[PDB]
Amino acid sequence: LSPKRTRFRKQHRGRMKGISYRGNRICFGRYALQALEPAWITSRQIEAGRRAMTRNARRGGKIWVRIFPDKPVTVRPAETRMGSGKGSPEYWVAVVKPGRILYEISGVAENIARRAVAIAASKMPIRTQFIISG
Amino acid sequence: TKNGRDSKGQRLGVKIYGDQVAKPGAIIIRQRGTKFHPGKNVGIGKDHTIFALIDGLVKFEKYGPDKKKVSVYPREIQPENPNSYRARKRENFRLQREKK
Amino acid sequence: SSRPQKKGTAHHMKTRPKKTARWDIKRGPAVYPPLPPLPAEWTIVS
RNA sequence: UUCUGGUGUCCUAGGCGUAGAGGAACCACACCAAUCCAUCCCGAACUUGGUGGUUAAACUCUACUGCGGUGACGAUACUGUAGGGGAGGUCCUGCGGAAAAAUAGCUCGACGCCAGG
RNA sequence: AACCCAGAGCUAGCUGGUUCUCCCCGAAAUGCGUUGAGGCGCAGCAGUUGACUGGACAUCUAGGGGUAAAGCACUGUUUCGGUGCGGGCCGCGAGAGCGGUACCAAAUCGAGGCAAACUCUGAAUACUAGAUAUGACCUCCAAAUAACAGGGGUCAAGGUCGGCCAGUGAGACGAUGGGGGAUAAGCUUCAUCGUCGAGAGGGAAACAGCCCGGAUCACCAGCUAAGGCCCCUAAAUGACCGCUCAGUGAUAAAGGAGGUAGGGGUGCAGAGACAGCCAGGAGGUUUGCCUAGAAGCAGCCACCCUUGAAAGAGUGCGUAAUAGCUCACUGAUCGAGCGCUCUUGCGCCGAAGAUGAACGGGGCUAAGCGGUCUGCCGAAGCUGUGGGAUGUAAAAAAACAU
RNA sequence: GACCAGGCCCGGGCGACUGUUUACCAAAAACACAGGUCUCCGCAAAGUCGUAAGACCAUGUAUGGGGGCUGACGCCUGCC
RNA sequence: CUAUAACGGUCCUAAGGUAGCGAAAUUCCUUGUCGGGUAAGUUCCGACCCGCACGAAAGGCGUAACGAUCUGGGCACUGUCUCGGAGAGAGGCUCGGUGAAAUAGACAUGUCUGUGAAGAUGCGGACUACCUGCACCUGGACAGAAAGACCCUAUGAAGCU
RNA sequence: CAGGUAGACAGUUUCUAUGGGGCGUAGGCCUCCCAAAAGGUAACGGAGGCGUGCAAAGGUUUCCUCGGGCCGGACGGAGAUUGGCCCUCGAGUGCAAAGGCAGAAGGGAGCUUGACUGCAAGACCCACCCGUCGAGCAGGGACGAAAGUCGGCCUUAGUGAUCCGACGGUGCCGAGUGGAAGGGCCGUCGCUCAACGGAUAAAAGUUACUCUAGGGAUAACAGGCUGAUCUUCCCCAAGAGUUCACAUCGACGGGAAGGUUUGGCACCUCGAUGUCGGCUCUUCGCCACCUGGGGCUGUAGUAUGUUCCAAGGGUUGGGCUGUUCGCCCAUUAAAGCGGUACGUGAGCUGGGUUCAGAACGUCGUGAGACAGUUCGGUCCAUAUCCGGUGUGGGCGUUAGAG
Repeated sequence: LSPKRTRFRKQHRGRMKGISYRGNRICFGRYALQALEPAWITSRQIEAGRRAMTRNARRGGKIWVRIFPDKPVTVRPAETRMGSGKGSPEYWVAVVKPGRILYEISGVAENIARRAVAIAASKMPIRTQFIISG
Repeated sequence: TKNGRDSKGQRLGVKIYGDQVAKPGAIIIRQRGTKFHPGKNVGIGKDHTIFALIDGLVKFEKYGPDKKKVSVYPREIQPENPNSYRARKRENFRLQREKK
Repeated sequence: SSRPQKKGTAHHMKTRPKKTARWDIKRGPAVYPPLPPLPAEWTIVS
């Protein structure tokens, strides 16, 4: 959602790169949501997907939110554009590159996790798929 | 309303790299603190800069886990010279000042 | 919306003729066998 | 001519730990007293002068990869040039260079001087 | 704050303008400073005259780094599990020993992630230097002809320090590396490079910056680069494999799809595999709670066994509830392929603007899109044949570079 | 009977009013005004123009002469 | 009972606005809310006072008469209008005389669409147009004027404080 | 002659980067990042400090290791002072950060004044000015027994050129000569000259009464790029709808198109592209208000709700306001939204880029001012060409005609 302490208030951007070879594996959970598409995912889509698959499981099992934002995005107001004064308490952002696991789920059967992970992939600006723990 | 634009312009760095001919009094390293400790045939400065004492090459070698040791060696090397373009340059200076 | 139209010299890096067929880049000019040199263009006759 | 022990220098830095050994000689602790000296108090430290026993502590030697340090090859990311795709974020080719991490290993240092017996 | 005359041809860091020719060379839009920002002084980069010089371009080697990548060893930050310093309340009445606890939290371990102001690491390039290496041409030459090498001659090119003497100091786009923005702008600011500026020609329909390419001049000469070969408009209605049926062929996505051409997996069949018709789909049973009824069909809890060829406390409809229609499953007739997932290639929809085909045009199922094979067209490039000028150079001729 | 020759009423704002004002885009709510108040001035006055002589004031003498503000008239004009 | 403040304390000043007025030539929110007028009224009038930011000679509140003053409403009246129509003159049109002007690089001077210094008769593709007058209309020629009064720059000028 | 003293009067100043402004902010020095692994490098990019302080916190000799957790000790507890182990550089360095520094550059003790004079080979930085380091020599010393070390501080910030003036001192000049007045030279002092390369020792505002030289380098109106904002549509479905995601809405989110609002850039135009509303008169788009056809409906019929095709045609009269928009009345099949530079002022008229006069509130000491209000306030024009509507004349239509 949002980090409590910030070492630095405002932080500039950074560009996406190739396939994340570290966060591609499955640590916990049986099923996952691997992203094929490098972009930003705010904490707002993470709340949307989290409510989506928690209320789409709704009887048993547990999900695993992998990513945390850890960088802010400063939106300048409509004040005729010259400075980056204050935009730090505005929306946070997680960098996602291809390969990276976004969500995981366990305790759920086959097609209930297919609709749980697949319906909650519609709350997201980047194309994904669901991955079994091989 | 910005609280910025406080640049500094100050410069430092390695002045004379390794395997290079030094001079007596030539400033080898300008550094902040001691990235390069004074070895032999060198001297440390008032603001920890490393100058050479004698002529010759400079070298770098460890004496701990990280340290670097700027040193100076006397360099009695290389008497032979197979250069032949330069003699053609001076010889053509002679031929052009004798032709006209 | 949020899709920028490609203006001038960005239109030229996109819509220039590019021969993106790996065969037609390999083509060198044709080689005929060498011929003996042609004679003199003219000759003094006295 | 090995050990012993003052001395260094290159060092992949060679250490922790578990084990075995050494008091002929050497090194080191221990007991007694304080005159130079000394601790913001103590001869704990330092100094002087002796009983002089031990390896107990400390040093030295030999093993182990249990930690530690070091660390591959192949790959692969990246990147220089020459290009291509995408609406963008950005990706893919030819040639050259080439990681890091991890892993297989390597490492319980190596060369010299001088005085004994 | 009148008008005329005079200072006065005031002053203007501002605007406009500044007139004949030929040849050689040829920028810059950067930094610093400025009562300065559209000015100026200096440096950078020109021209010319020198004096010292011997370098440039390729290849190799050596040095410092801390960028990209990477990583959690420091600084933070963060997801989860366990032991969890410590608290929460029931409680003990009065000078408290230490009791009750599936609940929250410092610390560590494990599995993990992230960071321009984090680094145990660490490239490729770049910078400084060292080192290796004749750049073309003509001619002689070993009894000599080839060739190797050599002798001689000619040309071309780098830099430093000056003298005199200018402009320039508004840049623009394209690739990469980033910051500001909303990783929006033909946006703004930087760092390396290419072009324009100051660059003509060809391709791009037209069109500064994109690709080829560097225009001394002539020819009613030839060969090519980029790009093209149906017609407008030069050259192939060329050849052989596949694909597209949307005129896609100019276009934008999420997502949907028995589109079509494949490719990889997995499951059933000559002891009959798929699709349709027909037969069965029952007993305890209306499992136990509720309701008037809940009989599978408003719902709650599990969600049986038996006959068997198979039947599910039911897949849906329906009824006041039943009854009942029907299906998952099995039996029977003909019979030989049928599923269900990933995946590309080209396609479809998504995809809608205001004057009128508007996407070069006509049009084409190839004249479209991918993979090769041979030729041609195609510039002011190159070559060839001839002039001119500049530099060597100091007379002419000749040569090489321009 | 042609030409000629008042349209009016009901409310409100401002200015009391008749007048004056930007010749050539503003006639007004602007200026002035009668009235009020403060303040200066004893004549060789104050004030104004002029280096000066001097002049207006004024051949007038505080019931008069300047200057500031407000604007008839009616009620008043508070505190510091 | 909901309120609201007769009343109270405190801080700071030199003093904390008196009478009267009050969404006003003053009120941003605001077309405040109510009542009148109107079929319907951001304008008008009468009120409340939450006076952004009235107020007592930079006077405040009133009023008869007055005003080419502003503004609200009503009667009569009519081409203002619905929705135009006819007629008379001076022009305009034609002929004869006299006869300019602003403007003007040369003009063999189409439409769409696209491109381009981002609004093209002039460049590209297509379509459409025999040449050339006369009478009307003015959409374009970024039409004419006139070195933008607004904006900014000038180490400009000037007035005023 | 001297003091005081009125913008009554005179000459002047009143910065710049910027958002091209009231309302702000900054101007000079240092550290990290941006900064793309040499150095450099910009933005009103992200974070901080500095305008000093120390008689030791300088010099030298010598000694020592901190910091944190645990355990012990009726004051004293979690934590003071003391003892012991563990981790070994995480502490500290006058203060911001960076790089350093573990038998230290960190802490203590002794003696101390090199926090000297005269210098200085060579380097770095380099527009210039500057600024930084320095072996080595002489004098005279400090510490140490000596070796050696010391020309301030672990380093980088803690500052300011010049002209002039002042103090201390001197074997210098002394306008005929001897002096003196005065001036040098040396050592230092005096600027928040902080707009910090400093204009002068000394300087604020307004102009709507304005004026000139310029600029599209630079705003407004309009066009262009962008699409944050707005309009429209679509993907998923937790729900609401007696049951029931998808008759109808659809939360949390996501993907597009358009260029009609407000914005961003400043690319054409200021030697002139005339904004807002109304009248007249077009034409065009569909994101459909009605008319025509249809699907679905929680559609019994009437009337619907939503949606598909379809832009041929229509889309009223009025009270308020300058009004666009909007409210209200009477209705109507319905009283659509927009493009065409307000679509349209070389066709026409009011509020306005609120022009010159005046008044109210408020601000200002004042001149004056308000994206506050009110009253009054000149708007030109004979069509050259294209374009249009009408109407001819010539020629052509292959002999000439009706």
